[PDB]
Amino acid sequence: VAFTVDQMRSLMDKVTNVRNMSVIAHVDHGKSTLTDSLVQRAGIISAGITIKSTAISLYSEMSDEDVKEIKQKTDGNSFLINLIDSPGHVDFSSEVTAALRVTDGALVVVDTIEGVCVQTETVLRQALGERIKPVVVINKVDRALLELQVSKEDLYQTFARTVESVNVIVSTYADEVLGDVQVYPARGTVAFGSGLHGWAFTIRQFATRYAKKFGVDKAKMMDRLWGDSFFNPKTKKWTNKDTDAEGKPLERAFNMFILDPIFRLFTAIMNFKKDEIPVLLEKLEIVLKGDEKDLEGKALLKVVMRKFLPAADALLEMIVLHLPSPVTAQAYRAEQLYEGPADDANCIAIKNCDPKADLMLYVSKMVPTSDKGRFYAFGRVFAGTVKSGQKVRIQGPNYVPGKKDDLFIKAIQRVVLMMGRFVEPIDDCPAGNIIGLVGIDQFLLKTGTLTTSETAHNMKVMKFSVSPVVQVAVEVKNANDLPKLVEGLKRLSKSDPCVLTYMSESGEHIVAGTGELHLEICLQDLEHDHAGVPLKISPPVVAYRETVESESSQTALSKSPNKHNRIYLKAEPIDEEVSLAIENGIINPRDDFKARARIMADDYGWDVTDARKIWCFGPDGNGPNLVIDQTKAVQYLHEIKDSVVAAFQWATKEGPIFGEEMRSVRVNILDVTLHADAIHRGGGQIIPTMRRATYAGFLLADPKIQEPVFLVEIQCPEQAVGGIYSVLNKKRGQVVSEEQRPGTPLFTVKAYLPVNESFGFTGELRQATGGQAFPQMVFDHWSTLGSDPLDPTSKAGEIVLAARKRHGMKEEVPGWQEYYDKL
Amino acid sequence: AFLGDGGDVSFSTRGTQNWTVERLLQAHRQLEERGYVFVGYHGTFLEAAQSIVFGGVRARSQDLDAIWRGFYIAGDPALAYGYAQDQEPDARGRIRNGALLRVYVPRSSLPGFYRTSLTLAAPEAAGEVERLIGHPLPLRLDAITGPEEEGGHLETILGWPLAERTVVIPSAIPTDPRNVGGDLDPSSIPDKEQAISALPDYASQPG
Ligand SMILES: NC(=O)c1ccc[n+]([C@@H]2O[C@H](COP(=O)([O-])OP(=O)(O)OC[C@H]3O[C@@H](n4cnc5c(N)ncnc54)[C@H](O)[C@@H]3O)[C@@H](O)[C@H]2O)c1
Repeated sequence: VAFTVDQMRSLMDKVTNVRNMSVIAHVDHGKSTLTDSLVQRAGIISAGITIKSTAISLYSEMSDEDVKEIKQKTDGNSFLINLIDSPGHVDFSSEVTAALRVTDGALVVVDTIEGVCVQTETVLRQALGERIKPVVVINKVDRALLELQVSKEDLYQTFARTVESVNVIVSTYADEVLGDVQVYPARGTVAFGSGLHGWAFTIRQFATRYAKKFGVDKAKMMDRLWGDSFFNPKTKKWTNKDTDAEGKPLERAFNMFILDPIFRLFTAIMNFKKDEIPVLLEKLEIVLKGDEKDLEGKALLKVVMRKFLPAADALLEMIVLHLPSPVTAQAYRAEQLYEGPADDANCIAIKNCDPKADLMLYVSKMVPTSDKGRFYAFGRVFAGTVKSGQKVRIQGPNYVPGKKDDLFIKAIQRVVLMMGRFVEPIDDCPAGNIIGLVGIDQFLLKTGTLTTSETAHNMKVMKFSVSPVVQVAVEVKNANDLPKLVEGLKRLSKSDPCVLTYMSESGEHIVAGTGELHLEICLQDLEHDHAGVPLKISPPVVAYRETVESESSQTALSKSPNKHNRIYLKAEPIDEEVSLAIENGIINPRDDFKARARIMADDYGWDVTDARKIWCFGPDGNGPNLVIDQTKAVQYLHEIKDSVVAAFQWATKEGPIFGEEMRSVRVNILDVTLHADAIHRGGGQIIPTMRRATYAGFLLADPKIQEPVFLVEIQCPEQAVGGIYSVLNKKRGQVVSEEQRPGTPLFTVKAYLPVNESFGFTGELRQATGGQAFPQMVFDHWSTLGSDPLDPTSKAGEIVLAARKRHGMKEEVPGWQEYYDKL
Repeated sequence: AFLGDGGDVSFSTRGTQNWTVERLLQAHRQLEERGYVFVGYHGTFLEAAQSIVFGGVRARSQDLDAIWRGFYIAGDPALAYGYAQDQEPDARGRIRNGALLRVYVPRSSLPGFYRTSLTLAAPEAAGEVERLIGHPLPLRLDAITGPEEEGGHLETILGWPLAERTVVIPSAIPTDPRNVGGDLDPSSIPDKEQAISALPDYASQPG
């Protein structure tokens, strides 16, 4: 259905008639299939710039008496439904949470035969933790009929057990502040059908049919169409007794009025009984058209079924009638989603879904666009209204009301509707609606909170990190495909803000990610989409850091190739506080050298003399490494500054130990001697001198290496929590805390896990918890190894040696004399 | 072709491709079998090495006095090593390591090789050099060997005419990509290359 921007706005205005929900289903259970039925039926089209489909808009219309059955405030017959896209595998736990956090309802798909799988159960558990209301659809009924050839009663009992399993999970993990939220077929919160053939139904749909021909309000009718209600065909009487007077078995209403009609069609059509089919179709008033009237077998069955019981209608029915609106849901979701006081003005504004109050917009993810390499901020307005041009407070993850850390007060370019793959600019957007934002991707990496109050805290933050802790070397198998790989890496880097493609000094094409799985799919996307050429990929390697933890035993000295220039320097460790400050923007390279110096002196115990003489950061001109000018009366010193800085950028990117980046390394230039003539002190002369002096100084300051460490957060039922510790105990894991969700048997375990111990971690955790555990890990900190990297037998040295061999370097780490002036 | 048998030879930061000590030993032998003799090393940057090995040594304008113009090599690789690198950074300030090249001349040119104790490229030595080669500078189909600077290494200057008759092949001595500006480590010089690096005996007197 095509709509104009005006109609969309009028639709987003009545937020009581909006449905924010997602689909919880295993890929193998026709998740995408049922989703297709919805978009092909109620998908909203709009009467240039494309994006990666993140959300879909659906429109549903109902009757005055249909709306009356809705137990929440409503306004009109029109309904706007936001179908939020979700990951295909639970391994993508971080983005599973992101999807659920911006939703209020959930369509849970389960299989007829296999019932509820372990994955779906785990995800549903998380959804309930977010206080999300579920509606269930039992999919793949076709298999029970065509393959298993079950009886009507068998099929019924199968559904009953399925519904029972689901409600055991619901009653256990649903929050008590929501009331009875279990699903009941007789109440219309459970649908049955087959996405494959495109048909589905609810008890309410059949209740509407028989309501008339039984002279009964459909309320009482559908109460009978499930459970122990029996209509005696001989007496034309209703009963709760499954036997007549003579003790003969009675068929339940569900089997008689619902399953029987379906079973009869399946039997008539699939057995090619050309004489029955017509009579059977007229009976149910199923009209075919020309070409369709010649079909047979599955072909005919698919056409008859999907026009007899259109799948999308059954689903939309439940969604509109039973899934909560933003107004209803936010009333009990606010506290949970606000990392601050519950009686705050903003938290209250979220409970009331107040369009007038201060803006409270949640950014769940950044979406790749065709507008160059820019990303659009995808999220949801919980309070106030977002407007094009409106200047907002962009609060990053580490932001806290009081400090100005992780804060950016900028203006929103354009507010846009995210219609799947397309974008539609609009003026404003009231609270309760999902929306996209333009011109924020340079202040938000992924997640964040947008406000307008100078006292508002962040909303429940989703931990993320861009730090590339794992990487691989990418190489083409056929040398002619080189150009295709070059542009492939270029566009892989644009499809995700957390992916990193660069070139080492040796020319290698490097691809770095945030985790094993993350890097895995990136290399799959690269070899099939962004490049498409056969690739030679090396085994995954963990990124390390080179550091020093003491001052250079002696002054480092290095001469230029022409022997006319000398640099005297000394290396020393930088405090972790300072390194963190630099990585957190507190100490900024782009900052006023005097304002920055005051901060380092006052808050970090630096000599403001030194702090004012910072020449550069590194690597990339912003890393946790510094060059301090501590020379006295050196002529033309400023004329080599650009060369010294350049040398530092290369020195800090690939250290002398084994080619890894430096961290927390401070270099003090003590003295410099230069040739009077500028011809003999250019870049070619100074750069090598500075680099080698830096190396010499580094190796004189007892070198060390640092390893990346994850912070892991795991949800898991008390019963299987034991497996979590079993796995951590052989991964050098370190338990931070164990907390239990009050009332439920769900435990949250947080622990530190070395990145080089995390390979195949989710697989082992899966194995050890029966798939009950829900892993979630983000880069936390760097950890210095105690062992000596210069010792080939030690833990650190063992790592070094392996890397050096792998890079074709000389096995033994070079001595400082190698880079020191040869004399 | 004087590069021996194997794959396509190329120059890289990672080192000279398809060039083992064994292949060098074959290329060297086949050179001598054709009346060529080794006269020293030339260190330069990667693109220059590609130019020299595949296009040949070609005369060009260099930054010195006209009378001393020519192709400069060194008997000791350590000396030539210092020139085996970029002299100019790119936009990002990257200074790559270069490559050591072996220089061969026809033996028919040996009668034009002279040696001196004076320091070359200096006005005080111009007279003695012009005496030995039997004609005014610059050097032509002749060469001069002497200290590059007082009390320093010996350097050889091949007159441009002679330089353009050389055959230049890669050395099995690598430059260090992780120590650009460092000195040649004697331990990194293949023993089997050292064995074929003897220099000819140069004349101390006029022809
Ligand atoms: N380069 C050496 O190995 C070496 C040896 C002894 C002494 N030196 C000293 O270095 C100074 C000159 O250095 P240089 O000779 O390397 O630079 P140069 O200025 O004399 O010559 C310029 C560059 O052109 C390059 N080149 C590229 N293609 C070429 C080609 N086809 N033919 C010839 N050259 C080509 C050479 O590598 C050389 O580096 C001399 O004054 C001498 O004192 C150098």
